[PDB]
Amino acid sequence: VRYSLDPENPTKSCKSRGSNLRVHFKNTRETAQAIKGMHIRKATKYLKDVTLQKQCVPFRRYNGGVGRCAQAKQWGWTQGRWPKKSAEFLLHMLKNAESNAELKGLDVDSLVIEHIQVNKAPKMRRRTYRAHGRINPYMSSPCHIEMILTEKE
Amino acid sequence: SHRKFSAPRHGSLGFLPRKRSSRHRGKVKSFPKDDPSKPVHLTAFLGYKAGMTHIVREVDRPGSKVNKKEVVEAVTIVETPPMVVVGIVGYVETPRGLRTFKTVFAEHISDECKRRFYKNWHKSKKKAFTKYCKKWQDDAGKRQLDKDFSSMKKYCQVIRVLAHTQMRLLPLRQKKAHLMEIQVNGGTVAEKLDWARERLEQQVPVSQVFGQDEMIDVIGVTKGKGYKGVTSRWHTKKLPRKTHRGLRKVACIGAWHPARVAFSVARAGQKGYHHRTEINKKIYKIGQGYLIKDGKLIKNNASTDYDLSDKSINPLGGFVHYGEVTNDFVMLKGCVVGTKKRVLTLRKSLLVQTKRRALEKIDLKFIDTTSKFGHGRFQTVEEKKAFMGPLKKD
Amino acid sequence: SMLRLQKRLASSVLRCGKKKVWLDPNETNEIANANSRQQIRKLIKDGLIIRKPVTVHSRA
Amino acid sequence: GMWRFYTEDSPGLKV
RNA sequence: UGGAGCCGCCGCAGGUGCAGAUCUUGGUGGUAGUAGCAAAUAUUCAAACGAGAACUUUGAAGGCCGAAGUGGAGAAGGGUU
RNA sequence: CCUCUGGCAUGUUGGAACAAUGUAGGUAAGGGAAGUCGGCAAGCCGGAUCCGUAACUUCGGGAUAAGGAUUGGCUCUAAGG
RNA sequence: GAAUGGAUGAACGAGAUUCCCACUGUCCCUACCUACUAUCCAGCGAAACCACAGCCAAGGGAACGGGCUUGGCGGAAUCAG
RNA sequence: UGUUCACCCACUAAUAGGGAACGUGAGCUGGGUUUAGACCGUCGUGAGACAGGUUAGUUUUACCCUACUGAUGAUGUGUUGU
Ligand SMILES: [Mg+2]
Ligand SMILES: [Mg+2]
Ligand SMILES: [Mg+2]
Ligand SMILES: [Mg+2]
Ligand SMILES: [Mg+2]
Ligand SMILES: [Mg+2]
Ligand SMILES: [Mg+2]
Ligand SMILES: [Mg+2]
Ligand SMILES: [Mg+2]
Ligand SMILES: [Mg+2]
Ligand SMILES: [Mg+2]
Ligand SMILES: [Mg+2]
Ligand SMILES: [Mg+2]
Ligand SMILES: [Mg+2]
Ligand SMILES: [Mg+2]
Ligand SMILES: [Mg+2]
Ligand SMILES: [Mg+2]
Ligand SMILES: [Mg+2]
Ligand SMILES: [Mg+2]
Ligand SMILES: [Mg+2]
Ligand SMILES: [Mg+2]
Ligand SMILES: [Mg+2]
Ligand SMILES: [Mg+2]
Ligand SMILES: [Mg+2]
Ligand SMILES: [Mg+2]
Ligand SMILES: [Mg+2]
Ligand SMILES: [Mg+2]
Ligand SMILES: [Mg+2]
Repeated sequence: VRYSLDPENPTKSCKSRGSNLRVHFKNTRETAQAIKGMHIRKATKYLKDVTLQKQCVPFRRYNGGVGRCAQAKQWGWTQGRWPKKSAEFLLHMLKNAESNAELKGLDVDSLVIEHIQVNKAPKMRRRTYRAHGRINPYMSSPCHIEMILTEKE
Repeated sequence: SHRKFSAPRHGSLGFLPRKRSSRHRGKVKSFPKDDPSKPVHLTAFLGYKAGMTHIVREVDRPGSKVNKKEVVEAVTIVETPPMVVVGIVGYVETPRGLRTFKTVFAEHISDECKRRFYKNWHKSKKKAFTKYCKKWQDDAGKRQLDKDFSSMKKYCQVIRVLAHTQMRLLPLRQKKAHLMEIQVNGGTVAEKLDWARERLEQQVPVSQVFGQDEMIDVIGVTKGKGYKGVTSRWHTKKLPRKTHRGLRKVACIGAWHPARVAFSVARAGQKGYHHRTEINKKIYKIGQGYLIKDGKLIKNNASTDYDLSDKSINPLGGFVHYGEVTNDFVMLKGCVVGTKKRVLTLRKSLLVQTKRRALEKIDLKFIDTTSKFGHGRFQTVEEKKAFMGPLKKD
Repeated sequence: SMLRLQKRLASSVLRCGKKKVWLDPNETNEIANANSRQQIRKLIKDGLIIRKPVTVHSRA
Repeated sequence: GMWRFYTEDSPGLKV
């Protein structure tokens, strides 16, 4: 398929996407901003730290009510969280793009995450029963992720 | 309409932003006015709140019902091991204010002091004042040093010494010794500066600053109490039992029509850990620390002319949440700001003291030395060993 | 692996609660392929599933 | 929709 | 971009031009990763399975319902649970 | 209220903290309703045995009126078939 | 004001008052403790409301302005209240 | 006394007077006014009436913006600490 923002030198730029993933769009977005521009081996480390809370993902855009944390000071920011599902869902994606580099025949530990982008995916809906017999929505806001790595060292 | 029944308002506005103090070490916001006439001296000291206790004393205010009657009296022990002067720092008057002009540091500086200059000492290579101290042993540096001191002689007006604590000698956890600027108040600036230039790298004990029966101002940070509601933080009335949305509140924040809530209205926020300068705390006892001529001299602390035992101010089982006061200490009347272990600035008074009460000579009759770690009933361990007799642990 | 069925059948064979059914946790897999009763009655006789004793309530 | 008030409460009562 | 029809002029005809109607139907935001997932005392250790275990299962312990039961059976109602 | 038989996994989640406000419990020196529209709320009282029981009365009641004392553990005695 | 019933009245009342005894955090005057919250985190995740928006003083003005006039002034993004 | 108001006792230095949407109900309370239930008086043929008396009667929502309270931070100074 067409990715937004096609690569500069396709020769040496592996690809990935994962469509229609049950991962909070907003959390997935912030952790995708965090990861962006990293060398793939750093990125992986960074997400496993986020998984165990040794580093945070600063929640910059979608930061309404999100707590402060000392770990955010690394990023130059006050907010920050440890979104685990998001890190588990773009550690799989990284795995796949790394897969495809290896298949394509690129140096895997020269790969920079050049482009990554979280879109909203069509919403699910299940209901929540409310006071005075009102029935409100209770909808997941899943996300399409996609990304592009590149040989840069 | 007017408020029906008048009442004075809760809390003082002369104390607010009721926020958590930036500093931990309480700043001396004003040193006394150096008359140029009396000889040079230090105006301030830096102690530590070790703990409270009793005293007993004959009082001599004639007229009172308590004249020639032994009262008891609470007191704070401020353990005050001698400070080390490691600097001077010249100031000059301007119409803008009082600009710092030139800071000359000493040659050798302790790791007690050097600690302060790094946020993480474990991780540092401890490289501070390293290229500085090169100055103190050559022709070039020593000359520049002298020219700096000369310039300060020409230009400066206020001179403050920089000293720091001897964190080494305390029962506290921390090693990072508190520095502080202390002002030299006395004769002419050239005399004033050559005094502090002589004192450089040297000890300064408490008795050199203060004397007995002297009113001094304690400066420190208050014992902090976190987020607190308006009823705690402002001592507002509680509302009654029936109040539906809670009752440790203020009911009417404000009127409608200055349509903003005013700065004078009581709100919940930080209670405690404020900076506060309590004044007129009379020194009952400047106490000599433990020392050795052949054996220990532990007596010299809490023994009085009338008691004559072998105590120190340390109670049985020590001062609680603190340690042993093994160093020289002052003994103020009454409570003072802050917690146990808190660093505490003393300061000579801003004020011409000439009240009957402020010139009163204190002869102590008896220092209570019973444990504070429970209801104590024995003044010393030897007394306890006498009273009890032998125990199964023998 | 999953022995809620074997505990039910065992209980019904023993005519006890299923509190009182004890399945040997070491020999689990043998119990797992017990599906029928009479397979279970066999395991009752072999001593892999056993009726526990009553919790003692002394009258003393 | 949201309940808000009872029938005999009729919020802003000004008789 | 798309992939099969469409327009100019002269006449005739009309269910012919929207920002509003607490307008109708459909969709989407900010609010917000916020409120919230607090009734009824309680969980812990090891193992098994398994890609994966705070939650499954087994064993061990600690707890509750305390025979007006959180037990054992029906009526009505459900309709394959 | 505690237990066996039988039954459950704390009622749609977990973890870390222990701030203000709350919801639900408790306790408070001296005073004792001064609080408030109003003793609202909570507190006192409480079982049993033994005494003792007013006004009034439709003579039945009032009446657990009020007001008092005792109560455990242990070792015996006497009395009831 | 006399079966539109008048006067009475023991017993009874989750009925309306007043006083006394007791008792108490109702109060003087507030304080400390416990549990569940709120708090921070993982997972999950609504709603009302919404012309645009959101610092003030005064003026005039449909005679009480966030916006206008004249002044004061104005510093990202946020957290708990 | 629901009261505003009023009056009385007591203390006191003094027990001055007002304003802020007759300040202040997403601050309370709800005693009183002011639904529906009922009683009494007067009025009405009556249904009903009464600034005439009585008793019983659901007091919702803040997570938005501001304001205030406290809490991280912000631009600058080359970075950092004092
Ligand atoms: Mg619901
Ligand atoms: Mg319903
Ligand atoms: Mg006044
Ligand atoms: Mg209420
Ligand atoms: Mg003590
Ligand atoms: Mg076609
Ligand atoms: Mg038509
Ligand atoms: Mg339209
Ligand atoms: Mg939450
Ligand atoms: Mg059954
Ligand atoms: Mg529970
Ligand atoms: Mg559970
Ligand atoms: Mg349930
Ligand atoms: Mg009390
Ligand atoms: Mg009163
Ligand atoms: Mg009263
Ligand atoms: Mg009551
Ligand atoms: Mg009676
Ligand atoms: Mg008549
Ligand atoms: Mg008649
Ligand atoms: Mg009549
Ligand atoms: Mg407006
Ligand atoms: Mg008003
Ligand atoms: Mg209001
Ligand atoms: Mg209200
Ligand atoms: Mg009422
Ligand atoms: Mg009515
Ligand atoms: Mg919140």
